[PDB]
Amino acid sequence: VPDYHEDIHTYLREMEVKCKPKVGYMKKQPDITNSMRAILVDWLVEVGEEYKLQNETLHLAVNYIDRFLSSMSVLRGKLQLVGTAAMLLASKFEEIYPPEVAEFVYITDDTYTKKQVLRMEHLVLKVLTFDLAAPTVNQFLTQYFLHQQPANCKVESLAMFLGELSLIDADPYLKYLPSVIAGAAFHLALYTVTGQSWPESLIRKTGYTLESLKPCLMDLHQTYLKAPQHAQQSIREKYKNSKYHGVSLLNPPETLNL
Amino acid sequence: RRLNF
Amino acid sequence: MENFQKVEKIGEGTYGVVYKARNKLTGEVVALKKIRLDTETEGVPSTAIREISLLKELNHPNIVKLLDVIHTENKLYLVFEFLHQDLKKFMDASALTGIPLPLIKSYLFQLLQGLAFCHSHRVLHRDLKPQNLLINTEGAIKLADFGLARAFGVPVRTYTHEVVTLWYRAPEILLGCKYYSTAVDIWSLGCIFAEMVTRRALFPGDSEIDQLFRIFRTLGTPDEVVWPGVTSMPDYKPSFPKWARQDFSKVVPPLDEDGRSLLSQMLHYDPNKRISAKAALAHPFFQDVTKPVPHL
Repeated sequence: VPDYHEDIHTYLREMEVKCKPKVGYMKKQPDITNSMRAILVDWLVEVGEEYKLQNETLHLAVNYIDRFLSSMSVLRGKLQLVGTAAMLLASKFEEIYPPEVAEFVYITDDTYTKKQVLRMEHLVLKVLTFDLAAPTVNQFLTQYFLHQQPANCKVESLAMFLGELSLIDADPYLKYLPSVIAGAAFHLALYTVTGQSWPESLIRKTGYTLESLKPCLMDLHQTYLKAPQHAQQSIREKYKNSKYHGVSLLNPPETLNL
Repeated sequence: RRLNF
Repeated sequence: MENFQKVEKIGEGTYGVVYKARNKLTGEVVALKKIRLDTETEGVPSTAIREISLLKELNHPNIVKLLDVIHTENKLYLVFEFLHQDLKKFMDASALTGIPLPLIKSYLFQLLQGLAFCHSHRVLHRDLKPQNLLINTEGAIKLADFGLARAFGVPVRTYTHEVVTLWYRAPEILLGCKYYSTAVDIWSLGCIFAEMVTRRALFPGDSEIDQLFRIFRTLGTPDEVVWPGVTSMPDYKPSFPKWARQDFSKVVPPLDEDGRSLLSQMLHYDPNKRISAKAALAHPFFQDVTKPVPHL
C-alpha cells in the first residue's frame, strides 16, 4: 500500500546521502582508472544477462564497488575480483537464488579462485560495514513510475536504460545522487518518447525542479547521444531485446528544449 | 572473461 | 569473542547454535547467533547478509537490537539483545488458561509498532510467526529473525515455491502473486493475533491447497468484488469451491467488536485494502492498551 510510499521515498532520500562514494576517489587511485571502471561495469551487465539477474542486483553491485574503491586502493589485476565479489553480494541481498559461487569463478575464466572470491566478499562487507541496503537509481525510478499519467512502458524501459548508462561512467555521474540521476532519466526518457516533461507530481514529491535537474540532465543527454560510439556497449545490446520495447533503438532527441 | 586493463 | 562467555544454547534457526552469552567486561547478557560460514563452498549466507544489513538500519524498541558484529577469519558472530523466550513457547506454556486479553492487546500493539517501523524503512519481514517473536519479562515483545527479510525499494519478486511457512501465509502468495507487499506481514500478524486469542492456529493447513481452502472456508471464497483481480491470479481456478463467510464472532469468540473489526481488516483478502500497520495502531482496539507482564 502507498501508505508508506511517502515514508519510503523520504527514507530512501535520507539513506542515499549516507551511501555516497567519494567523488574524486578515482583520481586518488594510483593504479585504476575510470576507463577500467567502465570496462568492469559493462562486464557486470553482461554477467547479469548471462545469469538472468535483476537490474537492481547490477545497480547494487556498482554501489558496492564505488564505496569499496573509496576506502581501498585496488590494482588492475584485482579490480575484477572486487567486481565479482560485489555481484555476488548483490545477488545474495537482492535475488531469490543467487548463482553458486562456482559460477562467479567461471565468469572470470578462472582468473581468481573460489577462495579468493569468498574472502574478497568478506572484505567488502568489512569496508562497507554490512551496509548493503543502498538506494539506487533503479529504486528511485520505480518510485517515480507510480506518478506517470498514463503508465508508459517505453518510457519506463528507456528510463531504465539511461539509468544503466550512468553506472558506466563515474566521470560525470558520481557527483549526482541516485534520486537526481533517476529524475534526469525519467525526464529524458519521458521527453524522448512523448515530448513531455518532468511532472509537477514529482516536483512536489521530490522537491526537485526541472531546472535543478538540468546539470545532470545535460550530462545524461550527452551520454545518450554518444551511446552508440561508446567503447562499452553491453547496455545497448541489453535493451535491444524486445523484453525492453527495443528502446535503445529509439532516436535520441538532438536537443533538450531547456 | 579475464578483463585486460 | 574474547569478552564473551557462553552460558548455554537457547535454540537455533538460520545460522544456528544461538547461544546465551555474557559479556565478561560489562556484564550484559546477550544472544550469540554464530554463523558457521563455508570457508570454501558458499561464503556468507544470504540470510546473514539480509539480517545484518537490515537490522543495522532498524533501531526500534520492538525490533531486536543487533549490538555488534564480529568478523573473524572463519567465523562471523552476531550479537543481539537477549530475550528469554519466544511467543510460541509462551503460548504452549499458556495453553490451558489462555494468554490473557490485556497481554494479547499489548503484544499486538507493539508488534504493529515494530512492523510500522520496518515497513516505513522499506523492509518486509516475510516470515512473521510466533517462533520469530521474542518476549522479555517486562512485557515487551520484539520482531526477530530477519534472515528472509527483504528491502522493497523495488518490489520484491516472490519465490515460485514459497519457503516461508504455510500457516501464516497470505492468500495472495498461495495464489501465485508476482510480488510481496507490506500486506503479507499484516496477514501473518493477523493470524498470530487470532492464534493467541483462541490458543490454536487460525489456518493450519496441510498443503498449499489445503491452506487456501481453510482460509476460503472461514473467510469465504473470494470473488472479484472482495478482491479485484483474483480470478486473474496464476494459481486461481474456476473449480475452487465457493464457501460463504462463517460467523467471525465464532472464529474468535473471546474477542469483542473492536477486536473483531481489527482482525477482519488484517485478514482482508485484497492486499490493497488490507490495513497497514500504521493505520492499525489508530484502531480503537488499542484505546485501553496497557503493558502487563507475562507469567512465563
